[PDB]
Amino acid sequence: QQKPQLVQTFGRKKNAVAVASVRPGKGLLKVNGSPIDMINPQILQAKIYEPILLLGQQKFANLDIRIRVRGSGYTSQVYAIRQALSKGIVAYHAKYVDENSKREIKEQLMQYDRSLLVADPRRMEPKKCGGRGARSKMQKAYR
Amino acid sequence: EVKKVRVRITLTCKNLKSVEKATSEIVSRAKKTEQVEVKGPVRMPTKTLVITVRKSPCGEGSKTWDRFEMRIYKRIIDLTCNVPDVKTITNFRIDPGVEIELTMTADQ
Amino acid sequence: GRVRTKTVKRAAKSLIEHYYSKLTNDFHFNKKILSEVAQVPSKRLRNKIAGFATHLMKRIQKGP
Amino acid sequence: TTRAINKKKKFVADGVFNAELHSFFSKSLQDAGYAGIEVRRTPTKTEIRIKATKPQQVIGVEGKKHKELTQFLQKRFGYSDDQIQIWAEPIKFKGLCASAQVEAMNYKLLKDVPVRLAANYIIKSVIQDGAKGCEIIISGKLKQQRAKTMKFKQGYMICTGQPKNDYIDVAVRHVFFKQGIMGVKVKIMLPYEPNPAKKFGVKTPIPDNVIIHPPKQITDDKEIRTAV
RNA sequence: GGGGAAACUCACGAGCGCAAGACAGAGAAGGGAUUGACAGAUUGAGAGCUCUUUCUUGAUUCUUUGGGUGGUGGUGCAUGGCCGUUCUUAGUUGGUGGAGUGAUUUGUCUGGUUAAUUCCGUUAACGAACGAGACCUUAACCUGCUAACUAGUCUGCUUGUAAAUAACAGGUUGUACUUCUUAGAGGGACUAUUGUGCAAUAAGCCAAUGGAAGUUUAAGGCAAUAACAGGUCUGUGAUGCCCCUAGACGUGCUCGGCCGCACGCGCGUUACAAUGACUGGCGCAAAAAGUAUUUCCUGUCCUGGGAAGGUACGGGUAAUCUUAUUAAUACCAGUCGUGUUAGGGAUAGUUCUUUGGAAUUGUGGAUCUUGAACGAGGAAUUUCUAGUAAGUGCAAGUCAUCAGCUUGCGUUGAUUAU
Ligand SMILES: [Mg+2]
Ligand SMILES: [Mg+2]
Ligand SMILES: [Mg+2]
Ligand SMILES: [Mg+2]
Ligand SMILES: [Mg+2]
Ligand SMILES: [Mg+2]
Ligand SMILES: [Mg+2]
Ligand SMILES: [Mg+2]
Ligand SMILES: [Mg+2]
Ligand SMILES: [Mg+2]
Ligand SMILES: [Mg+2]
Ligand SMILES: [Mg+2]
Ligand SMILES: [Mg+2]
Ligand SMILES: [Mg+2]
Ligand SMILES: [Mg+2]
Ligand SMILES: [Mg+2]
Ligand SMILES: [Mg+2]
Repeated sequence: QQKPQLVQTFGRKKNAVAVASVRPGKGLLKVNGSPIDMINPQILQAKIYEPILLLGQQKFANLDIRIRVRGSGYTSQVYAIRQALSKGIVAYHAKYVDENSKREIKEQLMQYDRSLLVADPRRMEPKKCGGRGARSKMQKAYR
Repeated sequence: EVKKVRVRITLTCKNLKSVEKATSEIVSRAKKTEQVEVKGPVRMPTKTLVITVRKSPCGEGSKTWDRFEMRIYKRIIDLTCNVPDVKTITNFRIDPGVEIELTMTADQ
Repeated sequence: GRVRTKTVKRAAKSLIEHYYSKLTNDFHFNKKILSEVAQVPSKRLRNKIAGFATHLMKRIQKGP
Repeated sequence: TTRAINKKKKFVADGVFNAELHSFFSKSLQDAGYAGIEVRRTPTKTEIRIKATKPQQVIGVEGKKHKELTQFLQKRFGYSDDQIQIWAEPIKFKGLCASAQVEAMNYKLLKDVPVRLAANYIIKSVIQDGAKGCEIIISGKLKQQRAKTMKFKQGYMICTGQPKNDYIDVAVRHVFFKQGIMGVKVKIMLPYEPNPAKKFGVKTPIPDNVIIHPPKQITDDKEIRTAV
């Protein structure tokens, strides 16, 4: 079967899931089979470019990384991509490099943001009856 | 007269305990016999029927609701066998709420 | 809201009472010790008891 | 196969079948203490176990009520004679069954036997059979044209929590009088039975009970090098 | 009051039909009780309803005298059951001791502490029961376990566009695999670690660090003692008593009515625009449903400018099919330019379509028109602390058709207090 040089990490925010696969070579980032350039709301593309600029391109020119994302809505999706990418490099440096590098990129990243290696525990709240939402309730008449 | 027959066992139950009893003694029993190959328990997603009902039989003013659930657990087990072995592995007592469905695809 | 209840403190008293020689400053040890030693119907319960009992081990190390 | 039915729609239909049976049996079986019904379903058959206090009246005089019942289910659903099977199973402990006991006080109250005495008789019976605790509620006109509600407790009782659904057994009956409907609930908290060995009580202990188990001193022989 | 009522529902109203008036006593009936019905009138009505007209039919019974069914008729102050509310507040009991002749009291408390009569401690009280807690359900952690063609990954083959061991896409594949996805076992959190932080160093609180998670993790379910003549005879083949009983308050049919408008009071949808409206472009959800075989979800395909129609090819009683999609805020262009303006669309008039025997008193939907109030709201006053408010769509219940409601589901995501 010839076990590949693959590493596979996942990333999560709300209902969104990102699976990033990392293999060695000339660095690509393709999300859902397309460059980061084309990710829908333009503003938060820099969110995905963050861990890249934080680690420096030097780590990323050595690796082709492809991230498929399926999930909730645009923003959470962006955060999932973020996450998967970030802990993806870490997993690579775990298997194929020394542990030391894994450690120092871990620290490197988390000093900037912890949302990269750790998932946002928040999810939606179910709705309580007698309201238009998960707390707020039908208006009341006292007098 | 060799028969290679793929057997599909689908278990459905409103109680979980019952169905895991069934499942796990089918797996236990099938492995215990040499002619047998077991594609293991396949756990379908759990079906939850909800019925939300207003409590008071009247309009009596506070609105209270009842969240009434019925869970249906569905399992699949696959076997590589002949007829008699099947009838051997199905030979044990099962709790009442269990549905057992058997299908046979011939294989050459 | 972290105030601990009757059941838990009675429990912890007993667990130390009989077992003090077996017991450690480590929660994770004492919880397993408890589990072996006793009938505790809940994971959550056992853990609360073990934590308080640990707490009391530490309080015992200091004095009466 | 017969018809391909919605696992959801089938299962709900099975539950509704079960409930129709329970209403049918509690209604037509009203004299012998009727507790429960257990239904196994075979492609061949449908097996119904009627769990009851007085199986003898389920059968009747050489299957008068049995044959009647079996044929009732037959005409009702339509069934082959090999397709339906009815068993009656005894409840070994009558004191642990609510529906039974409420039937008991139904009976005693019909004979004009006074309230407190009857309530006491059953309660004493229930605890005599090992139930930790019991309570009875009688509501409606007792004294006068103005409704009263009388409670009788003895022993140990839980109301709130998931343990409620486990340890507490409840039944109600409507009791008929010239004056109207009066009504009666029986709550028997069952005991805790640690072994599958018997049909008793509750298999899983109250989440409250916490027990420390003091150490033992036993036989110790060592193995030591001899000295000469 | 699942109280979204076109018929039905349905109790209301106008006009018509049946008996499903059992059972017993008396008389009548076989030489006839009674049923039915062409046709002409009649009627709203092919209601034989009535009237004329006779032919059928063969005890299924008719007239009285009793009397039962049946009753969405009355009575919740006759009642069960259930359900609201005090109240999710923290309360409430008893035994044995102590105090009062006694009703009663201590227990059940000065004080800390907790969300909690939660605990600590005080202690003539000691021990206990209910309630709180425990518990249970959902959500959040596992690159470890158990496995999966009704999930996916990879591996090796291939296909297309390309110079292609590039890139992006398909199709296949296996004694392959578990990250993603199901979901079973077991872990995990105990307020953990630290703290010359506050605590009379006791319960506990606080902070920092670690942590998936430290508001009782979050959101719920359950809810003692006692009440309140709270609500419910219209949910019940649970009923007491009262009433209606053949032009009936029984069971049907036809047309209305509950939607009737000078007004008063509640929930609410939509707006008063530039953080906007409109015209394009854009492979972002979750959770629910689904066929007693053509009827239920519906995917292709075709016709129509459109709502919608074909029936041409098909799948799915469903992790297989509708679909792992088809949502809408959001984003990118472009128009429009602070004025009752395209903001805002109420109200109206033609046309077309769909559900239904039935749409008139517009069931919904489509196309042109028509375009009102409203320029951010008096006295008052509601709900709400984090994936929370708010905006934003989606489903489910209802349901042939009808969501401005309800019950849920995610998306975008705050201000301000702990
Ligand atoms: Mg909304
Ligand atoms: Mg109305
Ligand atoms: Mg009556
Ligand atoms: Mg009527
Ligand atoms: Mg006393
Ligand atoms: Mg005394
Ligand atoms: Mg005295
Ligand atoms: Mg007091
Ligand atoms: Mg005490
Ligand atoms: Mg809670
Ligand atoms: Mg009143
Ligand atoms: Mg069509
Ligand atoms: Mg759909
Ligand atoms: Mg019109
Ligand atoms: Mg309209
Ligand atoms: Mg529909
Ligand atoms: Mg409604």
